[PDB]
Amino acid sequence: RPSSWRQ
Amino acid sequence: RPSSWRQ
Amino acid sequence: AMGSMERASLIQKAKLAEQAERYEDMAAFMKGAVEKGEELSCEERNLLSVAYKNVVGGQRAAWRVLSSIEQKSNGPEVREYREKVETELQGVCDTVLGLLDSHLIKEAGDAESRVFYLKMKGDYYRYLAEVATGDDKKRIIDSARSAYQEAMDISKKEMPPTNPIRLGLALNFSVFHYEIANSPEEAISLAKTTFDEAMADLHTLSEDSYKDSTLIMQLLRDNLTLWT
Amino acid sequence: AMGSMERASLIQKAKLAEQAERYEDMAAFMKGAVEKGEELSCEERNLLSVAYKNVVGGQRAAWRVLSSIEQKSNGPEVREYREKVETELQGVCDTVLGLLDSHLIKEAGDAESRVFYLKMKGDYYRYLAEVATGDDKKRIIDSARSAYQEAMDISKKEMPPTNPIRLGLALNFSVFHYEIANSPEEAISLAKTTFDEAMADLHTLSEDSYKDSTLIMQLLRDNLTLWT
Ligand SMILES: *Cc1ccc(-n2ccnc2-c2ccccc2)cc1C
Ligand SMILES: *Cc1ccc(-n2ccnc2-c2ccccc2)cc1C
Ligand SMILES: [Ca+2]
Ligand SMILES: [Ca+2]
Ligand SMILES: [Cl-]
Ligand SMILES: [Cl-]
Repeated sequence: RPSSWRQ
Repeated sequence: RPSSWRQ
Repeated sequence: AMGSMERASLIQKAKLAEQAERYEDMAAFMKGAVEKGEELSCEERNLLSVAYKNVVGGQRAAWRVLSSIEQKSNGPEVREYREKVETELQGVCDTVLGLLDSHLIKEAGDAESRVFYLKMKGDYYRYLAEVATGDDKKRIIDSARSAYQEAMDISKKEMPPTNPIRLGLALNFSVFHYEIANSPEEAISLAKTTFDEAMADLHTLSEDSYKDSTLIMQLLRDNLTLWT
Repeated sequence: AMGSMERASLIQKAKLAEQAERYEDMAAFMKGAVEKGEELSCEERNLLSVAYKNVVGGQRAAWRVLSSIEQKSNGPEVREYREKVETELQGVCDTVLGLLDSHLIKEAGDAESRVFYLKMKGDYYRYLAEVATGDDKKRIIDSARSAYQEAMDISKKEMPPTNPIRLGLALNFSVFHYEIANSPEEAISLAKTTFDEAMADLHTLSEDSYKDSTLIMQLLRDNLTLWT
């Protein structure tokens, strides 16, 4: 559910 | 550009 | 590669792959199921079609991106990579057409199965035609036309005008006329006649069948709006 | 399989594959470029990362769908197919980790390259940890932690608090703490300290660098909002 790095 | 069959 | 898996397990895994959006897996599972040699049910035919339509749809989208880059450029790399994708697309189309020819179509006796498979045959020859340029492009186009035409003849004799397979076949044959055969008037006439005859048959349908049919009629209308 | 293609052509084709959203091709091209044995530029490192992140991202999404179906069920098919996808995911992670270990990391002397590769090493051990269950899961987790930690130590010594690689590393290490190491307080503290120290360094940046840094700071804030 959490955000890791993404463009 | 035109639509063929799709779900 | 699927020869050792049970038919029912291949079908079950095709459905799981669809839920996982793993369409290459889905196609390989359904290819294995076809190669068991038994006819396919209505649901199984839909799984086969969904799997390969998504695989080839990604290849077509990629080919169009690369072909567009290639045209703006005209080293060898863009052409080489477009050719790679094009060859992979042709291989998938050949695989599908081989399944239809060995031996789905010849064992398909009911209108719903036979029309479904002939529509598929027209579709995958159409995808081959989208990338064709050599001495066989005219024959590829005529192969698509011939498959679509046989499907149309059966559908008009055996199915009501609102039948979803009949509607989707007419939709795709109209796209063939417009995009492939350079016959936009034939495309428009087919889409219009198909829409109007289905409209006049909607009164016979249940609420659920009405929803199925009007959904595809909307795609016919979308194309007519684009084309006129 | 890419040994006969020029390094520059592999890089050019990686960029074309990205435009075509053909990320498996993109990864194979960038793998071939790495195997040429030369160090990678900043742009080339980004191509490598984008390619494998998209490939493994699709595998992770599929694995989560299948693992969820499997848990609701608990024949062998759902487990078997989850295992198939899991094995394919592990193979891609092993491939990336093998590229980092042979020999990207040992030749990476600059902070920007070394931190980038160590972040990747932490990420792909993290993806292995997401599916791990056997006797090696603790060692996999410690391998991720150790790579992230070395990257953090270098980034804090050598990079400003707004550096995008430093920010993305801290973001992903915080996700590691929350999701993998069951250390939500460590995750929250790291995200908060990272956000606050970057905020206090924004005044040093150009408009373009400001946009780069604040974009990743927003992901830190999104997680803090989810976690608190
Ligand atoms: C080519 C095509 C046209 C229509 C449909 N479709 C839409 C709604 N229901 C169906 C259907 C259902 C069972 C069997 C065949 C078609 C699907 C396709 C692939
Ligand atoms: C893991 C990661 C963090 C940040 C970035 N990123 C965002 C904006 N610019 C960059 C960047 C640019 C050049 C080199 C490294 C990072 C990208 C990634 C993959
Ligand atoms: Ca039969
Ligand atoms: Ca070096
Ligand atoms: Cl190529
Ligand atoms: Cl399997």
